[PDB]
Amino acid sequence: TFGSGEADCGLRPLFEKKSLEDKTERELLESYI
Amino acid sequence: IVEGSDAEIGMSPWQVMLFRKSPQELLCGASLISDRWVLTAAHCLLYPPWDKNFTENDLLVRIGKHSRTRYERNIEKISMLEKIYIHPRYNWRENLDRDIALMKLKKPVAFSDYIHPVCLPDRETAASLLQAGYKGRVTGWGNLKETWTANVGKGQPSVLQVVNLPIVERPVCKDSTRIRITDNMFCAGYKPDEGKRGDACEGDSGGPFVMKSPFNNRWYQMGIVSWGEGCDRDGKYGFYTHVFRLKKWIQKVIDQFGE
DNA sequence: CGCCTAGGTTGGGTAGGGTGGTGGCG
Ligand SMILES: *[C@@H]1O[C@H](CO)[C@@H](O[C@@H]2O[C@H](CO)[C@@H](O[C@@H]3O[C@H](CO[C@H]4O[C@H](CO)[C@@H](O)[C@H](O)[C@@H]4O[C@@H]4O[C@H](CO)[C@@H](O[C@@H]5O[C@H](CO[C@]6(C(=O)O)C[C@H](O)[C@@H](NC(C)=O)[C@H]([C@H](O)[C@H](O)CO)O6)[C@H](O)[C@H](O)[C@H]5O)[C@H](O)[C@H]4NC(C)=O)[C@@H](O)[C@H](O[C@H]4O[C@H](CO)[C@@H](O)[C@H](O)[C@@H]4O)[C@@H]3O)[C@H](O)[C@H]2NC(C)=O)[C@H](O)[C@H]1NC(C)=O
Ligand SMILES: *C[C@@](*)(O)[C@H](CCCNC(N)=[NH2+])NC(=O)[C@@H]1CCCN1C(=O)[C@H](N)Cc1ccccc1
Ligand SMILES: [K+]
Ligand code: NA
Repeated sequence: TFGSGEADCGLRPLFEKKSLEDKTERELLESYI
Repeated sequence: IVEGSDAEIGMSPWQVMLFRKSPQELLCGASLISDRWVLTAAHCLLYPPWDKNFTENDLLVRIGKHSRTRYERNIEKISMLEKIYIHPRYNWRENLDRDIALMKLKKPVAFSDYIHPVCLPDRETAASLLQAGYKGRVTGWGNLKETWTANVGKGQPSVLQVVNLPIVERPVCKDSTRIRITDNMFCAGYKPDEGKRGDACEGDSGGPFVMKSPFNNRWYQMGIVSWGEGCDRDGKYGFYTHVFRLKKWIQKVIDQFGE
């Protein structure tokens, strides 16, 4: 069985959850353009 | 990680460290996908040509870390393994095809600001994000250089490293090496003409190659550090286990039992 | 008190820190 965590997966407590961007994710996002 | 940089605290809360009990040594990277499942590369646990073949009791896994060697009191969390599941068609004889493994913890871990799971991709996530030119992120406490030959600089970082790299066109990957490539693999890194640098290296295997969905803002693990030829060499690209191509096996194992 | 660098399942970054309690020196 999977267990706990699926619903909230991929959202970091110290970033997405506090609406803060790590120093380099921007580079990632921009690569999709 | 070659030509990467220090990670920020809690930047990769799904990062896991595969650690050998005795002697105490860091073996590989891994990733947290739930409170009781961890994903890593198969060769980290089983590689006959090098006499490698660990079992559940030989290892322990360490979650929430940043520093490679310090024991991070009140922050990190250590868990023993209940079971290890190597993909049954993991090809260690030739090219590491299906270089993937699932490890079940004995006791479910509690999440925290430093411990949180990454999402596994589905068909849409893969179609939309796994495209040549898009960038993903690799993390690990692996080597800062090819340590098997004389080179300047430290061998290991003191802190978790991170590097962003673009996915590369499959034909390029294929022509970059003489080792047989499969659809269960993808390669990533900069081309010589792009003038930028970065790659995973020995000790990084099992670590995740994650991508952020611009659509739902979540982090998805698309690959697993599997292999390479040298580290950060021009015309070479790091190879990663294709997670979504192996999703059926993964879910088959994770959902198998009601425990 | 203000500095200095330190065990421990552990460095020195500093005696908090992304964590708990804990020196020795002038
Ligand atoms: C890397 O290193 C590893 C680590 O060492 C190494 O592992 C070795 O691999 C060898 C293969 O070459 C293998 O050999 C075997 O050993 C047999 C005896 O060992 C088994 O029993 C002893 C003690 O009795 C244990 O100490 C061993 O761990 C081993 O246990 C067996 O393990 C297998 C695989 O995990 C189990 O299969 C799984 O079973 C699951 C279901 O489990 C139950 C169940 O129904 O719930 C549990 C029940 O207890 C059991 N019931 C009973 C009554 O026992 C049932 C029941 O067995 C079945 O249901 C009925 O079939 O199973 C799932 O089904 C799952 O899918 C399945 O994979 C297995 O259950 C378990 N058995 C028991 C009883 O617990 C030898 O007998 C065997 O002999 C064979 O070859 C001989 C010819 O040379 C021939 O004489 C003989 O008749 C056989 O054909 C052979 O020597 C080693 O056992 C194994 N060592 C260890 C320590 O694991 C890797 O190989 C190595 N890898 C590489 C690539 O290098
Ligand atoms: C186990 C992992 O730490 C490691 C990751 C290497 C990543 N390298 C780069 N440049 N991104 N994997 C390995 O060391 C694997 C396992 C066995 C040998 N190996 C290699 O990558 C060899 N250098 C090449 C290779 C040999 C045999 C089969 C596949 C690849
Ligand atoms: K301390
Ligand atoms: Na390269």
